[PDB]
Amino acid sequence: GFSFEFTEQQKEFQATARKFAREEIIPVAAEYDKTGEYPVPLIRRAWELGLMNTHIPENCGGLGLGTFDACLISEELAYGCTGVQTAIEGNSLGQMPIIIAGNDQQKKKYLGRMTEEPLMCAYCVTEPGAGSDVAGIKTKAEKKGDEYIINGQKMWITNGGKANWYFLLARSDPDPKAPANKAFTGFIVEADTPGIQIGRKELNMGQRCSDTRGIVFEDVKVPKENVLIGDGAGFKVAMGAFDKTRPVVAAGAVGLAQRALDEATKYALERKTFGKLLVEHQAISFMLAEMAMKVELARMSYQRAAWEVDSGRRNTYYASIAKAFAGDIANQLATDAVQILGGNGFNTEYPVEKLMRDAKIYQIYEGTSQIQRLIVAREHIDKYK
Amino acid sequence: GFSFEFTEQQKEFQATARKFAREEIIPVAAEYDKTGEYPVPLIRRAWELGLMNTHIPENCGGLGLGTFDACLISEELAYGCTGVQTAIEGNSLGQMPIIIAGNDQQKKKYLGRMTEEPLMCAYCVTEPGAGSDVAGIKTKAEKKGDEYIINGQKMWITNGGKANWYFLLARSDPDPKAPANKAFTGFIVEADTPGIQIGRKELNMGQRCSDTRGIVFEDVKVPKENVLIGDGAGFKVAMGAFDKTRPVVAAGAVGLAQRALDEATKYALERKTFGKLLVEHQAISFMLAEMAMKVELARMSYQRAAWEVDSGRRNTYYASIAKAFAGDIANQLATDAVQILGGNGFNTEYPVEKLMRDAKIYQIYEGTSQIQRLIVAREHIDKYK
Amino acid sequence: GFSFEFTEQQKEFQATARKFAREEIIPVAAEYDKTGEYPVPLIRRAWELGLMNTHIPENCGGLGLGTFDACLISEELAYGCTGVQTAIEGNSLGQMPIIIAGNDQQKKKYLGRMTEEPLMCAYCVTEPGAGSDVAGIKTKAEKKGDEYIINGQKMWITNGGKANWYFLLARSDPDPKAPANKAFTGFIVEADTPGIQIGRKELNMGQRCSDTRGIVFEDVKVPKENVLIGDGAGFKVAMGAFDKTRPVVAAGAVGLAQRALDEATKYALERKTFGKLLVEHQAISFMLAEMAMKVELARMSYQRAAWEVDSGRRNTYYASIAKAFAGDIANQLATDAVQILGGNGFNTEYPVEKLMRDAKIYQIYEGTSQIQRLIVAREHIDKYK
Amino acid sequence: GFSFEFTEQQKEFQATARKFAREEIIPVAAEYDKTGEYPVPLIRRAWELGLMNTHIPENCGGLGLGTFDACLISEELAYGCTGVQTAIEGNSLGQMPIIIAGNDQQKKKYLGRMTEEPLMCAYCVTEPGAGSDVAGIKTKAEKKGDEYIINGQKMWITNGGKANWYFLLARSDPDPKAPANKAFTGFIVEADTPGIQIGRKELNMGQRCSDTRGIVFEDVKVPKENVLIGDGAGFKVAMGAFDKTRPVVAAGAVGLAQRALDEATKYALERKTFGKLLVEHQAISFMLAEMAMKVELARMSYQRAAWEVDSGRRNTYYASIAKAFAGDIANQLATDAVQILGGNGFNTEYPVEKLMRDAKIYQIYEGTSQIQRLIVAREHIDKYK
Ligand SMILES: Cc1cc2nc3c(=O)[nH]c(=O)nc-3n(C[C@H](O)[C@H](O)[C@H](O)COP(=O)(O)OP(=O)(O)OC[C@H]3O[C@@H](n4cnc5c(N)ncnc54)[C@H](O)[C@@H]3O)c2cc1C
Ligand SMILES: Cc1cc2nc3c(=O)[nH]c(=O)nc-3n(C[C@H](O)[C@H](O)[C@H](O)COP(=O)(O)OP(=O)(O)OC[C@H]3O[C@@H](n4cnc5c(N)ncnc54)[C@H](O)[C@@H]3O)c2cc1C
Ligand SMILES: Cc1cc2nc3c(=O)[nH]c(=O)nc-3n(C[C@H](O)[C@H](O)[C@H](O)COP(=O)(O)OP(=O)(O)OC[C@H]3O[C@@H](n4cnc5c(N)ncnc54)[C@H](O)[C@@H]3O)c2cc1C
Ligand SMILES: Cc1cc2nc3c(=O)[nH]c(=O)nc-3n(C[C@H](O)[C@H](O)[C@H](O)COP(=O)(O)OP(=O)(O)OC[C@H]3O[C@@H](n4cnc5c(N)ncnc54)[C@H](O)[C@@H]3O)c2cc1C
Repeated sequence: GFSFEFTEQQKEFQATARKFAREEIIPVAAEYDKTGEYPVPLIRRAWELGLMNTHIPENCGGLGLGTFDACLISEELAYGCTGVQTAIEGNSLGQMPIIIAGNDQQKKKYLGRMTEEPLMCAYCVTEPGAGSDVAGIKTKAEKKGDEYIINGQKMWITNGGKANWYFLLARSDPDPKAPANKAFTGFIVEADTPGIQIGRKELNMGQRCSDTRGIVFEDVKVPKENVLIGDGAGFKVAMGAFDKTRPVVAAGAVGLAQRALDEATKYALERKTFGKLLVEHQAISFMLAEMAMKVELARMSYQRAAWEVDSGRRNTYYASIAKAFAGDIANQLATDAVQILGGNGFNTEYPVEKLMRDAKIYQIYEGTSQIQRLIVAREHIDKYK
Repeated sequence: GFSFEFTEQQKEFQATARKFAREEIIPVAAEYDKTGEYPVPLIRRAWELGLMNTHIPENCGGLGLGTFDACLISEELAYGCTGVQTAIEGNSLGQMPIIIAGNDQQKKKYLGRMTEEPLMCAYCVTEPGAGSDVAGIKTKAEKKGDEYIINGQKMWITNGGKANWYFLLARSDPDPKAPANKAFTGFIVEADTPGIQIGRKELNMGQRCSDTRGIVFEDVKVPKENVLIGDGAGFKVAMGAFDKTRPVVAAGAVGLAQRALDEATKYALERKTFGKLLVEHQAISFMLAEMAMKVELARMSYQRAAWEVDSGRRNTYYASIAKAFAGDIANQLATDAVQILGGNGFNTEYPVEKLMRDAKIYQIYEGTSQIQRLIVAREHIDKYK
Repeated sequence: GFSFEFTEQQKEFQATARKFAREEIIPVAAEYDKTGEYPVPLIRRAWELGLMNTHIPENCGGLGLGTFDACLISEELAYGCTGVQTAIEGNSLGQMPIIIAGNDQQKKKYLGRMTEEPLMCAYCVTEPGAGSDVAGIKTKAEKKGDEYIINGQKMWITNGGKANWYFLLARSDPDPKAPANKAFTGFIVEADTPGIQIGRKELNMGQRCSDTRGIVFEDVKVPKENVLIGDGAGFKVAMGAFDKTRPVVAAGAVGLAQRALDEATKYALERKTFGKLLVEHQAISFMLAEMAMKVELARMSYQRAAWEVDSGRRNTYYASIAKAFAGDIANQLATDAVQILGGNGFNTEYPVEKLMRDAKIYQIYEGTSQIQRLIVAREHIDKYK
Repeated sequence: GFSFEFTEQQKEFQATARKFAREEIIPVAAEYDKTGEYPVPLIRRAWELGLMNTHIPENCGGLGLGTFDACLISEELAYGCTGVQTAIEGNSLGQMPIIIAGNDQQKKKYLGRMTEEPLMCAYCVTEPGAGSDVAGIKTKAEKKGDEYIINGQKMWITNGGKANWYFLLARSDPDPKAPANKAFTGFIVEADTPGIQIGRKELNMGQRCSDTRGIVFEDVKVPKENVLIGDGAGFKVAMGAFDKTRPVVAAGAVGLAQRALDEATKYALERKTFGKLLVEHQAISFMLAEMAMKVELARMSYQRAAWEVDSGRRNTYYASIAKAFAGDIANQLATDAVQILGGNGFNTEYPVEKLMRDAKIYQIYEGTSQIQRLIVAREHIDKYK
């Protein structure tokens, strides 16, 4: 029957993640955000505690955890800080295509190294000319004997300057009229290959401690063995990685919203205006109640999506619902929390403004809200045929 | 661990409820709403199928089902029609205080009769002067020997003119300064007792097939044996019945929203404007996607509340969250569905306008949205102490 | 410079309209809505006071008032009742094409009769197959000598069963690929012409005292003199009547919202819950403040649109903005007012539920909200070319 | 009658302000925001063009413009940059109490200096312990012979480190039970007086080019001639300055929203996704239409408030409505504009993220949204007595 109770192992994972977050990430998150420095010690500590690369199977040396455990761990880490959590989950996002569409040789070679030492990997799909239209990318992969020549440029690549290897999606079919199901090929490109020109670090409004760079490929030689299932099969692999990665980003948004709610409540429990405690004004109490409702609903949505994908079904409908709702409620919670603190909320010495700046990408990256609504509408309509 | 899978018995209950609803209630719901007639045959059929009085324990002849099964059955029935579902759930709402705070004699006497024949019961708490302020009622219960003399009037009583017996909450303590925890007493009052004057049927905007009447009590003699746990214990019983009844009304709102979404989608799949199908306009598709998201979130919320109360914990926080969110999304879905059908939506020969009229009470009765937000804020604040 | 002060004549018109509304329409509006009877005495009284057919020029015997005065009068009448105001403004809506695109003979013949006696006219454009897509109508007008043969059916015609003559828009060009600018012709069709089959009165959710019927045309002979500017010029006339009619319906929505706000405030000033006046709870006060803000903004928007059209400019942008915003805020205000009254709000003996039922058409008829947003987006984009 | 047409002088002022903004402020606004430097050259240029200190009467050497002209100028400047506009309007905010409650000597002495050279003034009311509760300030002013000794600290003072003199509000009455109407006194305190300790520059989320500092007063001697109307009259002066200053900040929010809308539209007119221009997707077009509607409504609201105060009436109701609505729509427009640009919107090399960061204070300073709703509710309720 229905159940909303964690297992003992999941409880242990949640306790470890919460302890690590609230005892390591929080004391230094503000400094890392202010300086924009890459949190190498925090990433190493997360790797040591087994909070990173959770999806790697036990055969390759990983823990082989499901998406539910990854979601709860990512929620705790995002409660810690969203930039650090994004940097950590970039590894899982890059690894997912290799895990789901890789043979034994590729899996061992490109995941045992991740298990042995705290390395990083990226997910190079987005281009300057097409970010939402995945079929609109123009990076070309030309086959030359036993190698592929890749030319093009990618933009907004998380861990672009820190990754050990990249998952690259390029258009193998030169025919513009070729269908998207047979035109794109996935590759495993090492970061040290000649011809890769990593661009400057991009400065963003939020999550300033994470590394986001543009990458330019110029006559990069990729061996034939570093190809996925085959030519023209890249698009399906890229689209199938989303079904397992979207609940994680939804969980991160939920954790950010939970942090904002905690800060707002803790501030409202001590501030006094008009001779009464700030929580004794009905407007503030109703605001807090609505924030709590949104947080609980978003958490339930992402947990449902994670359980759905973990059970072997397709969770595109639930994953899109959870991602969209979490992205919206994260921004709403962040702005409400900034409103609650008043003038101190607008100041940079209080955590709420950082959360407000960080919450914006959850409506942009990993599929914008409009794309999520498109997917939800398509699935809903298909349910009526 | 977490699970979102029904049991086989729950699947059978859901199948029976859906079949009964969509094959009996729907063909006659419009006529019953238009004429305002009490749906006696539908209530009898629901009683025959075991879809009514589900909370009665097996000792008294009932099925002894949990609130989860009641919630799913009520969702299916509300998909059928909200007026019929409200009339059916009035029995459970009236019976809940007797089930949770009744001795063997009272339980047998006042529940075996419900099991044997399709009788009805009501829940008389609300007064013309105080509906939300439960502590503000002024019906007085004066003890005279081995009987209680009750004087006062109640307003907005579901099944007021059809109930076999009433659950009455009256203020036993005449001291105005007495605390609410020791001032109110619950009673089991039969409908045939002299001194009970049932008023005229009230005409409402929606759910016009349900019976809602005001009741006037004038020197009604109630035997001492028809009293609950004791004098001054009525308030806690009344407040504890809510923890088990609110998920049911939330499920009813969810079912109404699901009906509205189904009607809107089915209409949008055939209507053509500007040379394209009505679902091919991005505005309509986004509207449908948001409606589906709201429906799924509300369903998950009420299911979580039902599971929480079924596990022995206190679910006031989750029940209030589910009730508030379902009440809001029901009205939003109803008005969006009326918008989708255009001019035909405003007409009375299409089901959407009836749903829009019916959806309003879910933000009013069984605790208004403001009271739900008050409860949610109180629980959230208590979680931080 | 800028000014927000009425003229003395406009103040006199507003005073007369408010007095007539609040002393005649309100005492009988509930009865007319409940019985669905056509308010003939109220229409006659409005005609006697000069509150109807305001756009007729002084040459034809009318008052020759601008759209600003019509807007304020319609706002007062809609504060009285929306059904009566809709029945009254149907005359102006039907007459506007004749006023703006009629020669002296047609204007005299078909407006002097309106001036002399309280007659009615309708606006037959919408068809069962296309209501929003005006270019999608399929009523055909075939020229036969000095007459036009018209075949087709219209749906949702205000004053359909009471009009003395109709303004009919039909597709003269049989070529499906013909542009909309040269395919439709406008006609002045008398209601007594043989071949016109008025259908049954349609029953709607709100404004039940207004007459809305479907009309079937079967070989109706229209003389050549009853044609507007010429063949293929009907579409531009129909689209230009909107620029002068939309502010009036926006004003009606504003008046309905003002009525809802007045009822909610007057109820909240006497109701007491939890020992305090209902207006002393911050939630209720904030709700009332937001309602007042919305009412004021909508009033300013429609007044701006009326002034813009009265100054000789094109006000499509402002008219669409005002119509959309007023339509939204009317429904929001109505549902908030129903929420404020609590259980009494859901009852039919209080005016708020009638306002909630009536407010829905302002998001449907005279251009749905989606069409208004389309027009606003088109104008906004054109401003950037 | 009603009019929405500017005068020729107002058109000239608007043209000058728009030219200055879009040719001087925009090219350097990003650099000033990034470095946090005080825009001295821009302030000097605005002073030279007569765009600063507009409220000073012609007797003291000012232009003697009404609040309408100040509102339009501030809207243009805020379209330029919100930080520069805030720095400029700080002078008007500080000067307003002196203008409305100053004798000839004080007006000449403390406004002729502003006219002669580009000096700055501040408005010191807010304290660390009470920002919204103006009656809750605790800065004490003790009279000692012909001087006042002032002790206390102020927080969030615009132009705190750059002002030539301050308007200080202090509690003269030491009795805690004294009414607010007779307990506070206003002072004109020069910035060079010994005992004034200007704190460090505060770092905020947005408007980082404006100077906001905390000020500590320690035994500051203020001569008796630098007092306003008298002891206990400070509170009314402070509350009356709001009626003339709130429309200006509302206009600034409107200008920021207009800038966001312009950027979003200009980007959407060139970006192509899924083979179509980004403005050809109905979701984006509807978003733009709603943004334009909000901008127009907010502009009309603030213009109405400015005209109302310029006509000699009290505009507290309209000023609060305009301030609240403009503050809300500014944030909504900013976040929608960031959403439209997608990934580029989150980057710091595009203007939208700066607007999103800047828009937050319009819901915080000069009266938070909750205080505005309180004022609107109070005025609305008083209208019904
Ligand atoms: C901090 C950050 C980190 C990132 N990390 C990664 C990473 O690791 N890997 C990676 O591959 N990418 C990454 N990205 C890129 C991200 O995935 C894309 O930028 C995002 O999916 C949208 O890209 P875009 O701005 O080009 O969208 P655009 O298409 O340029 O946006 C246009 C706007 O219109 C909307 N829109 C577009 N098409 C439609 C339509 N058909 N209907 C309706 N609305 C529509 C969009 O929602 C958007 O608001 C990152 C981006 C950021 C900001
Ligand atoms: C169709 C129908 C069936 C019903 N059936 C039953 C039944 O079977 N049994 C039964 O006992 N009752 C029944 N009721 C009554 C219902 O439970 C109450 O009417 C409802 O709880 C609110 O009653 P009220 O209108 O008196 O609320 P009021 O208190 O009169 O409403 C005042 C308004 O202010 C708000 N408000 C009140 N107090 C506060 C506060 N402190 N803070 C903020 N906002 C506040 C409320 O939300 C409401 O909008 C029924 C009502 C209806 C319409
Ligand atoms: C009470 C009443 C009185 C009326 N009186 C009159 C009258 O006097 N004269 C008259 O001519 N008509 C009248 N009408 C009809 C009215 O003008 C039309 O019904 C209305 O414009 C919409 O008609 P529809 O339902 O066919 O719209 P539909 O097009 O059938 O509605 C489809 C739905 O999709 C939306 N939609 C449609 N096209 C698009 C698009 N391209 N993009 C996005 N969304 C879209 C619509 O907003 C709507 O929600 C009346 C209607 C009513 C209810
Ligand atoms: C950039 C900036 C510049 C500023 N410049 C100036 C300046 O030049 N001069 C000046 O005097 N001040 C200035 N201020 C201060 C500003 O005026 C105040 O900070 C603001 O009015 C609110 O202050 P607060 O944070 O103390 O509000 P708080 O009262 O501490 O905020 C508490 C929260 O609860 C809400 N709240 C409070 N009371 C109630 C109630 N009764 N009911 C409901 N909700 C309530 C508030 O809206 C807020 O969200 C500036 C502030 C900033 C950020």
